[PDB]
Amino acid sequence: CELSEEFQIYVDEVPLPFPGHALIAVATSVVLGVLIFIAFVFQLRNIH
Amino acid sequence: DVMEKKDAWDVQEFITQMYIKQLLRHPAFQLLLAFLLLSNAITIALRTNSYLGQKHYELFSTIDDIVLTILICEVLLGWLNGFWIFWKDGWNILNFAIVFILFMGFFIKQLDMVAITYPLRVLRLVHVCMAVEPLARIIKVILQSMPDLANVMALILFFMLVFSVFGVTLFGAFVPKHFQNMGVALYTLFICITQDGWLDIYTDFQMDEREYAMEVGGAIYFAVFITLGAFIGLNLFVVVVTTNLEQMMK
Amino acid sequence: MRWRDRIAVLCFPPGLMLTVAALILFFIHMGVFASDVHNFCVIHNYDHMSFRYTVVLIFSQVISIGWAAMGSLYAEMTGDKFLRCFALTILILNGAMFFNRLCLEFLAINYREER
Amino acid sequence: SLRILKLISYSRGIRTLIIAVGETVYTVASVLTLLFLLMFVFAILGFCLFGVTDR
Amino acid sequence: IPPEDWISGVHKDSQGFNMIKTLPINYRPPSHMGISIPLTDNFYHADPSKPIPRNQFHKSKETGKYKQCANVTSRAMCNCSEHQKFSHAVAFSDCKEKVHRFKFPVTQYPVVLEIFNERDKISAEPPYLVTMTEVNMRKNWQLKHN
Ligand SMILES: CC(C)CCC[C@@H](C)[C@H]1CC[C@H]2[C@@H]3CC=C4C[C@@H](O)CC[C@]4(C)[C@H]3CC[C@]12C
Ligand SMILES: *[C@@H]1O[C@H](CO)[C@@H](O)[C@H](O)[C@H]1NC(C)=O
Ligand SMILES: *[C@@H]1O[C@H](CO)[C@@H](O)[C@H](O)[C@H]1NC(C)=O
Ligand SMILES: *[C@@H]1O[C@H](CO)[C@@H](O)[C@H](O)[C@H]1NC(C)=O
Repeated sequence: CELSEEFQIYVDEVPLPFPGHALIAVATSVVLGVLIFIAFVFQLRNIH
Repeated sequence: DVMEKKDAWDVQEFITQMYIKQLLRHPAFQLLLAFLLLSNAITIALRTNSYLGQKHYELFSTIDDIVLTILICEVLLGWLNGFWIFWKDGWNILNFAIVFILFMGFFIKQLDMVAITYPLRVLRLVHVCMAVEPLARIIKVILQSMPDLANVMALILFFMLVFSVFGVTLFGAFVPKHFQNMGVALYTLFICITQDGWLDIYTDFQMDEREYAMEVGGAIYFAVFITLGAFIGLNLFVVVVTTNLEQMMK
Repeated sequence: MRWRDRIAVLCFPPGLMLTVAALILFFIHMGVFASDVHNFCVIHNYDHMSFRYTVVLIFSQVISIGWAAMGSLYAEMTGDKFLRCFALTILILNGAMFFNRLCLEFLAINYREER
Repeated sequence: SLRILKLISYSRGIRTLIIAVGETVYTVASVLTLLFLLMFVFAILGFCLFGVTDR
Repeated sequence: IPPEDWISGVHKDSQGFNMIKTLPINYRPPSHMGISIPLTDNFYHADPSKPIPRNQFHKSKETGKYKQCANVTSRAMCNCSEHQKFSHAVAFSDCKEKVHRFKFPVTQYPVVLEIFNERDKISAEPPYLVTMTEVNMRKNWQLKHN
């Protein structure tokens, strides 16, 4: 006779797939970039 | 001189002057980078503990991405001034290698594990901290002293080989498992050169013929050799240190 | 000079062209954003939505942002307000479109694949 | 023992020796920081080499 | 997990983690093309009286077969029993509500099998080779064995 069994497993709290990590990294990178560049433009324009 | 109207290359040199004015002379940007690196160092010290990492693993991944992207942004900004000068530098090669290994292990699958991710981060911690002045002189003179350390190390190893021939004549298959295997024998001799706790070895070859045997001879030869070599090595170390440090004092 | 000849050859005047490249990057990225929104809303054809090219067009996004910035900086010294307004408007629209696509991709996260 | 340290706070000759050796505080602090960094490096290396495997 | 907290469904493992979860109404397991689109045609907590969740897109709506909780009106109309409240098998899943829970990376989950032999209970033997299947067409699991 066929001895078989079945069971169920629920898992949760996936931290993040790949695009979430990619998005937060590039978002912080470009935020730093635009902040430094706004400072650059402000200084170089106010010298003139 | 008077410079009635600037040209294209004066404009380019001026632009590079503002580019090196920030993030290379401003203490604020370097202070922020050091603050971020000390924060991720604190999170590194918060590891070796899963009870903390269960609510922190996602945040650890995010701050890993943040420090990696600011590192590669710094490397790209350094490459902006020119690839030749960044390639031809004494120390920027190390930061480039660090970020290259870290990014290669990050984006592409790798067997690098924490044993690569964390030591590379603390190497970057060191490379940031030496730029702030009051340890730069000591690290500079350490790297100035090491080429003079090299000859002392080479002479010590050569002398230890030419005395390890005399060693291995009375070694192997008798008082074994530390005098055998000809490289484990060499490293046990090195252990005794470091001169701590060889009384286990002293009891190892003890009771050869319970009064003198070779229990006298091999022990006294190896002991006088050990004490002479240990004194010579420790001296040569401290004297090379002070010799290369006098170069600092000039 | 002979803009004529400027546009003549060998290469071209300063920057400029490098600024108008961000414009055509904005054109193509706006088209891709429109296709993404159109496929998300009505037709529901996730088979051919841009789930597949994910990081490479984000890298295109970021190099376009840096390019528009560098063009603005390299074109500001002409002393004329119109060029500065041109470059700053392009920078603002590129930044807005980047943030919009970042929000869109962060929203549609349960639809690509799972790790 | 802190009170004994306050006892030894006298003896101006010890004060002159302290003055002569007190400019090395920055140097010993720098070497202590170097020791701490190297200790941290090999701490994480040793944990990842022998503590992570848990055998 | 004790049966009284199986009925209650609010158990905690002394650390802040819910050890039991009641599944959403008209739930289907995710598919490969996305975790918000069902293509598995097997219904858990099947109830026809309520509208269908997570069921945009054509192939999602072209699947899902109500086996036990059929066109008899709803979950209280589609009567089940206790043996359908503990059967971890398929085709009894229309009245499956409460399942277990786990952290995200499970590690070394013990799949231990025992056999009754009319006198005692023994373990599965090396002559008794075993095959694995997932009945919802998923591909992000693996087994360690020697
Ligand atoms: C190479 C530089 C200039 C960046 C330009 C990127 C271009 C070449 C990329 C980015 C957006 C891309 C398109 C995005 C969406 C679609 C529809 C999809 O169902 C198949 C791929 C397809 C048809 C892509 C083809 C290539 C494409 C147009
Ligand atoms: C109602 O349920 C019966 C039971 O199987 C089924 O045969 C029949 O087709 C169903 N009718 C409709 C309209 O769904
Ligand atoms: C129990 O369910 C069966 C079909 O699932 C149905 O035929 C029967 O009438 C139900 N009994 C009651 C009391 O509802
Ligand atoms: C499976 O897990 C058990 C319990 O930890 C362990 O003893 C056994 O070695 C594991 N087997 C394999 C193949 O990993």
